[PDB]
Amino acid sequence: KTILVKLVSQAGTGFSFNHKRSRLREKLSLLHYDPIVNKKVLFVEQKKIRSL
Amino acid sequence: GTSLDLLRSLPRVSLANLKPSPNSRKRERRPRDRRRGRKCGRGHKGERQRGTRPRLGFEGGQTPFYIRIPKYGFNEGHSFRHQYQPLSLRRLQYLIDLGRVDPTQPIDLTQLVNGRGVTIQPLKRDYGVQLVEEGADTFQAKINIEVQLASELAIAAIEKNGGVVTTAFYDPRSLEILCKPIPFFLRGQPIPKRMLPPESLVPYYTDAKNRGYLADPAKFPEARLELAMKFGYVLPDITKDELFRMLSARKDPRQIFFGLAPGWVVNMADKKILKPTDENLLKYYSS
Amino acid sequence: INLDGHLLEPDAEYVHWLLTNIPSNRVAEGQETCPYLPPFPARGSGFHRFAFLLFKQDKPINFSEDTRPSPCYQLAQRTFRTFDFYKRHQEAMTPAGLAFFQCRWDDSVTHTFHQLLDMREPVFEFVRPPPYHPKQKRFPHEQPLRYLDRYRDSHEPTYGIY
Amino acid sequence: TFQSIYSLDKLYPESKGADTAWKVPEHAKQASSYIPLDRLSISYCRSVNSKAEVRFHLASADWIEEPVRQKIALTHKNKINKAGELVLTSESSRYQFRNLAECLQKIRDMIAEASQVPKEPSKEDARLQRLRIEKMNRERLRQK
Amino acid sequence: KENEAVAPEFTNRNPRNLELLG
Amino acid sequence: LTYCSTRKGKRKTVKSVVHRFLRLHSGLWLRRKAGYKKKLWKKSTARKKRLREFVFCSKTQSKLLDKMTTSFWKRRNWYAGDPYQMYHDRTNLRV
RNA sequence: UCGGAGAAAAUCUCCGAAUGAUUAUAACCUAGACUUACAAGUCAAAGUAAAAAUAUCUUGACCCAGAUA
Ligand SMILES: [Mg+2]
Ligand SMILES: [Mg+2]
Ligand SMILES: [Mg+2]
Ligand SMILES: [Mg+2]
Repeated sequence: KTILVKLVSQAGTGFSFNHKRSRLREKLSLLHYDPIVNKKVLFVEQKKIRSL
Repeated sequence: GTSLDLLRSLPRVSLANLKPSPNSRKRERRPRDRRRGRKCGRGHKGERQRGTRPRLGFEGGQTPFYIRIPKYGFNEGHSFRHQYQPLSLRRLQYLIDLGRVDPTQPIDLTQLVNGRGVTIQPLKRDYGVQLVEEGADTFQAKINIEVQLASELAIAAIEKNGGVVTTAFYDPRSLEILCKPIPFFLRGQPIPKRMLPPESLVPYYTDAKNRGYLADPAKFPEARLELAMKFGYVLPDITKDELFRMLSARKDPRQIFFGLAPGWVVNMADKKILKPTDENLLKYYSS
Repeated sequence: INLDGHLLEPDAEYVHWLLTNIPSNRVAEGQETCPYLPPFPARGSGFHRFAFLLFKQDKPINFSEDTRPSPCYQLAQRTFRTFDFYKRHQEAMTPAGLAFFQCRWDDSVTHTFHQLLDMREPVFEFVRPPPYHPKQKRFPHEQPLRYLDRYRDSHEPTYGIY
Repeated sequence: TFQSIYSLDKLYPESKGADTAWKVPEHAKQASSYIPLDRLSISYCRSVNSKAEVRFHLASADWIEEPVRQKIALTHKNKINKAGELVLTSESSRYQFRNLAECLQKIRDMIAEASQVPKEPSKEDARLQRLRIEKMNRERLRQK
Repeated sequence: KENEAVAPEFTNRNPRNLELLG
Repeated sequence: LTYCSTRKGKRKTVKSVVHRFLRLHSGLWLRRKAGYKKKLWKKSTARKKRLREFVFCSKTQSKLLDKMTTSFWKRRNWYAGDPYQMYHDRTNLRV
């Protein structure tokens, strides 16, 4: 029904956090706080972790 | 005293008159009388009464407390971590005051241990002494000391008075010989060499700011001056000092004892020091 | 009057200057019982409120007990409390005017404390009570490692007998 | 004296002198803004932390250059005693060695910040806004 | 000097004191 | 627990305690929180913060762990640069 | 096993959850507390940092295996 994905920061850091999306909805992307950069940056989905 | 006068009057002390100090011994209770007999303190019949209650930590069949907690590396490598006994300038001053550490000659870990000032335990991973700043404000002695670790403020206290502090590394085998030299001379073996620090500790002992024994001597005067300015004291020129030779005395980085070279044998019974002559054995030790 | 001041005494109020027997609008004709002192609010003591009060003078009364030695730079003497003063002359004194300002500390205050008051200037700071901590326990069950820091006094290591 | 391949002489051939480490650096009391310890008077009051007080006369002191002295007096007037001496203290440790260290260090910072012009005003802190806003109201009312 | 006498604790009575301080 | 060993005749440490808890010389024990690495995606941010912390043990739990370990684990260890150097003693404790 | 409603808290009368979609993406740190055998579970001032405050509505330990950096 839904899946657990790994949004990865596009700021060049390796920071990533897991989110949920609907199998039907398009690939996700969000603005989120990167502690290493201390700024808001785009996080784009790269890999699936599990189907929840 | 008046107590001894009482003995004069009283009858002779003898094996028939002995008595222990009052309350020195408790009385043990056998399970014989009605009070302590019968069920004998164990309760009514059951597992705990027959003596077969489960092991310590068992909680009746739920995952015990000491098993449901995540395993975490608090104690990883504990047996391999290095331990440095702490010596405070209060203890150092107190030892000097009562004559237990002579300041005239250089102070090394042998002298500190020899004066019962510190207790070293190589078996429990002691690798030397670290100087502790505590007591610096009241420290007013001029001494030459070698300690495996030292602190910035601890160094300042020693140098401000005009003393010398250097940091030297002793390997696990060398330290045991250093701490108890005589229980070694009695074996009958030649004095071993002192091994160099491990790669991790090399930077610490090759740095002037830490007064490393392998550090560049030319770089010390700059380090001594910067410390003096920071702590608001005037660096004293120790070359003019009468006992400069004693203050500057330092053993070779491959030497354990001041006047004993590696490879010699100490015949304590005959008050002699056998020394080798072979070339390969002399090259081994002089390396 | 400064209302709030008198470093030593809490319930007091210095008189910066009191003109007496002021005849009519004109003020140069008043008897200068007290010369003019510049405002001297101590540093870090907040906003001191100063007020200018005028009494209706019925009959000429000599305020000899209120006259002050001019110049008066012995601040201690400036101690004063209106109620007692008004009570003395309440028969012939009835207030009719008000004007009050509040002032902070300033560099001129340092000049007043030194040049003429001739004393070291006091400095005050706003101090809060220490935070509340429940009584320390031998076993702080389920409490984080920060627990031990809350009850320590010195931030530096000690070594005791070592 | 026994020597080995790892003796300091062999490891560091250039500095083979016996007294190389135990000499005192030549000069160096002029460069790096050396503070003359003798001029300052240092008193230790045991407030537990041992408070340290470094007091010197700003204007009379000659080691500080005159242009700096004027800037320091204006910027740090609050620390100047009635006698004209600059009184700075610290009570942040149980060791007077450390306490004096910040006292001496604070002097060095003062000279530098007074020696180096602080062109940047930086952002306006809320306290500065409160001071500015209340100050502006004074002018409007003062316009009489 | 009697002038130098200062109470250890100040007692600023101005009701708007703390509010103005913020 | 082994109270008297066949070879040495001593008690034995339970190496499950040694791998889970840290003992401060004063007598306290530190532990982690069970589940702090599990299913973090469905845990609230506040919940995760609570899990990451190092926590103390109760009096009875400490009494049990003292029984399960030997004296060697209760000695005073002088590690250079220890990050628990200041937590091995109690200060201002009247109780 | 846990949650919602009645009896009204001891056994009885009923519904649901092993999520779901929405989304502003919701940080770090730290007083004092709730709950609780243990274990797990709640709320949160102050400070700092991002932005220009906000996540809204209705759950399984340890060990052991993995994945990427
Ligand atoms: Mg018996
Ligand atoms: Mg020991
Ligand atoms: Mg609990
Ligand atoms: Mg807040």
